[PDB]
Amino acid sequence: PAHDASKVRASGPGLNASGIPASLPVEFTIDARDAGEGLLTVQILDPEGKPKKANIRDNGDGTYTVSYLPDMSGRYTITIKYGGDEIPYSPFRIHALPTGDASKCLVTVSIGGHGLGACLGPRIQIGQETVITVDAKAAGERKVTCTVSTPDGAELDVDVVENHDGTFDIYYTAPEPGKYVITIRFGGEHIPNSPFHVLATE
Amino acid sequence: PAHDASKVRASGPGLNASGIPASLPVEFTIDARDAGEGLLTVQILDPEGKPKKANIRDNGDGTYTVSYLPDMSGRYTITIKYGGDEIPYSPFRIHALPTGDASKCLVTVSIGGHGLGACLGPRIQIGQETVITVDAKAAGERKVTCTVSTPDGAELDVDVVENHDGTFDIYYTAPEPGKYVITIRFGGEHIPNSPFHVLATE
Repeated sequence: PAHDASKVRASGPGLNASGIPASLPVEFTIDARDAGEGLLTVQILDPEGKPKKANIRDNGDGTYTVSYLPDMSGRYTITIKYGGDEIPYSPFRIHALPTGDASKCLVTVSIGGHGLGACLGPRIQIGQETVITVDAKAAGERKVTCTVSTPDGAELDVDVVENHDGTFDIYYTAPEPGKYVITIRFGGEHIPNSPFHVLATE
Repeated sequence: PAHDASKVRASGPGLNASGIPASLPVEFTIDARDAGEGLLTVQILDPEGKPKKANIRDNGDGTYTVSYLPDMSGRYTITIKYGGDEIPYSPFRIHALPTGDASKCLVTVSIGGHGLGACLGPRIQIGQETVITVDAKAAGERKVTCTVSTPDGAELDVDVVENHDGTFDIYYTAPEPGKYVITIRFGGEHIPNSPFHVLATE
């Protein structure tokens, strides 16, 4: 069977034209029920112009659930193709909006049970876990995100434990030697002392 | 049973009022052979008014060898008494002069086998050694020194190990609870983020 990308429809929170909350995971739906047979592709550039992971779930019914994490405030450009052809209204230009005051976050770092206060590196040890606790109690209802730029150039969404008392815990261990950037945002915006530049060594 | 402090003679590199290099230990000699019987005392005030230890070796022949460490830039005041009476030209005012660039020194902290980067404090555990390594390779020809202000009210010279590759290791264990100030200088001047304020707890 053929495909007809002009019949593909997009909807849902992750494409909201009025903007989306930065720091919150979001979903949107792609409906290709009238579009024939083809692969759905989704490519996202983040506000710093870098690629961002788009998770595509095929619902087995002609529809797809697409999820991404807008960690940083700004414009996300989402290019969507079906069967190799760009769908109507792609590329989508989605504005992740900040709320709250990231600058009210307080950060404490711990290594091996030793508290460092708001301080990390410059040098850290491969294989040694760092624990970064962010106190967002005063900052607003949004979340803390942690994005790590590794020496090979990848970008990692580090899991952030939400304790539900306005605090967040970040556990990260550097596995390879070289330079890392640990970017910690609240509601889309850097918290104080973010980003942490560090060098991981034996 | 008497003494005459006016007959005591003093001389030597640690009394060089033209100037001495900060960060380097120095000695001087006291000749009390013509001064009768009495106890020799030497008080040293650093340029901020804090007492510094003067080590007095009684040579058993009416002479004494005295040493001290001028860790900080500025004028030291050296009060010398024999039999409780001040000797001539006391107090001696000895200017320790800075050299080099302490801003080029780099700090690494280690506690309990864990490297903590440049991060010292806010809290440390009583009886747990801290190792502070200062990389002074780019700072010039002088030495790193360390003084600790103890909750005692006392002001201690902490011995610094010179590795002769441009780095220096400071080992320090807080013996008692309370607030400590750890001052680290190079060639008389604070390295970056000195002084370090830490609280020792159980």
